[PDB]
Amino acid sequence: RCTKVRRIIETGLFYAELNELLTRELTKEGYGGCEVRQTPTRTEIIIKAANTKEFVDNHGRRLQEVRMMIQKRWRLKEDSLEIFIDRIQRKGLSALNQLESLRYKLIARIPARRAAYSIIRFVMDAGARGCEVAISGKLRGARASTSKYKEGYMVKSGDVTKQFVTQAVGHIPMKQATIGIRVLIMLAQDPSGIPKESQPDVIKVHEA
Amino acid sequence: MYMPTAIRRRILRCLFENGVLCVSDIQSGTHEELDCLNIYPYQIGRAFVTKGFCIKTYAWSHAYYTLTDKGIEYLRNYFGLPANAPATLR
Amino acid sequence: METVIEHGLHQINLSGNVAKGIRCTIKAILKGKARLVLLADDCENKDYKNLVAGLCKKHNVKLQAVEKKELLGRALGLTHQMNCGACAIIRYELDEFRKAFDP
Amino acid sequence: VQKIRLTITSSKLPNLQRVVGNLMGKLKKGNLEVRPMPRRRLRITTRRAPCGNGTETYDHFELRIYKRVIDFQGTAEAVKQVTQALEPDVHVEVSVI
Amino acid sequence: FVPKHPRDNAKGSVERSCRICGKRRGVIRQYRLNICRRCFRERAELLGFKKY
RNA sequence: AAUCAACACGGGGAAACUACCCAGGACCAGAUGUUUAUGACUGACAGGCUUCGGGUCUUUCAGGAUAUUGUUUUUGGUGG
Repeated sequence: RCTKVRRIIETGLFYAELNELLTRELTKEGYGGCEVRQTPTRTEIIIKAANTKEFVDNHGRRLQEVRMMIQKRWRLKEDSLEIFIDRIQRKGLSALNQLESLRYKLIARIPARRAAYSIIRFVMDAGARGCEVAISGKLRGARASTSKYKEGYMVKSGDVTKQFVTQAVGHIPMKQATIGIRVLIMLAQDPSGIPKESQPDVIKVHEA
Repeated sequence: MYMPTAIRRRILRCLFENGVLCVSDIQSGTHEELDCLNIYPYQIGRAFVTKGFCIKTYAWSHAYYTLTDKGIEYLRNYFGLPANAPATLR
Repeated sequence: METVIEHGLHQINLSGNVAKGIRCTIKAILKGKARLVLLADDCENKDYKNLVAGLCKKHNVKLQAVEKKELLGRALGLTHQMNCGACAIIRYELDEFRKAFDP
Repeated sequence: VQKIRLTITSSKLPNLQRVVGNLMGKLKKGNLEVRPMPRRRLRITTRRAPCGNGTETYDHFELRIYKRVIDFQGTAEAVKQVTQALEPDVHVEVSVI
Repeated sequence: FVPKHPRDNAKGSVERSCRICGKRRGVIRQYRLNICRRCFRERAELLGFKKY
């Protein structure tokens, strides 16, 4: 029994706590966001990740570690909570997933050239119009210094940034200093795929 | 830490029954499910981790203690229960 | 035989109901809760008993007493191996054993 | 028969307009007779710099609340079926009058 | 523990902290958010707030 | 924090808390690696000491292995 204001804000505040939680559990499984369906008595949540097998191994024990962690937190009733999972088609173009691949490497002491041009090639071959990778902080010297590695083309301004550009910021702690990882990935519009409409820059004239 | 004895059991039963206990990061905070100060489940939780009976994940000022393989074998030794013997059901 | 008295206590501690101290065992009898309140062969024959027998009558009931002191202690989870001194059972394959000591 | 109100609420307008189409669509099938409320801008105006340094610049964060009200005469049998859209960030309060 | 000074209507009550932050330097109480501003603005788009 | 780009800026309108600062007095969040069931450690009525007291102290009851002593170093820090 809430106001029309608070049912939006509670559901917003639910989602943001829930999403910061499933950063820290599902680092190995390869997290790629979620969606929450809210009902007065029923809650349905789609988790999305790359390694869908890694849940279902040990006859689905890994999901029931998560499902109790949600249930006990907000004190929801079982049956009234209804988690699924659904797989990521094209892991190449999701930003949170490809951040984790660049995180995986730079712990294990690959050069930053080779770590970026691993993923920046993997993004473009999978299917995307451009991508940028930044590795900010302290390699080699006492001063910190910024790498930026770019290909394709990458739109930075307007509304059209928000629709097209996926992006994901993070950080790696180390023995020496705190690096920052940062991967922007631009998409192509599909004809009603999974954006719909083209950019407001482009127009197309018909053939006679 | 000095715990009282009766509160100690019904935490480690709430740990054993569920598998995941949540507690507020903030100390001196009343606790739901089992009523007590939120120092009590929190400080025993990091004791288990050192021995290695559970995993600690922390998000938004909330501490989650997910109970691993060894602690399931330990708490059958503690409570005196037959195997199989929580929330790993399918 | 007294080897299988250890099988009784191993579960009772985890049953779990327990009294170890002479003081805890006294006020278990007085306040009207204990079923089966034990002693051993330790000092001083009647000193333990008078407190117990005098103590024992109010609570009511008696239990087989296991000698050596150490045996009672080993089953309780005491070593890392001190004398049991006294053993107290309260409230209540454990039910398979205790047909000796009876419902 | 207890003329029932829906009250449909959302953050986002495309996600709302699916649910209004369905809940207007289903009153075509059941044949129940079918009868916009003003939207709120929850403006929160934080100073965008963390420290006290720099020129005092302020980001404006409007959360928007679109709110529609369908209502109709309906007999409890027919209404159970209509209620059952399921969209992200949409709510539907049912209200008997 | 259990700090004995009352803190019913007080700045350092445990409700009043940034929930994420655990600190109270610059708190947004309106619409019952109870979130610190630096803490807010990192994760405002997740909550459904937007620039216009 | 010091030209613009410090000085109704740190959303910093501090009566307590906030609070870092100063004067007193408590607490252990001393995690994990020889003592003790014949009480390891723990809680308190009244009246003294005392800002106010189970901090201490004269009495003497309530609990029950959650330990103690030494060795390791966790964790905490609006410390640099």
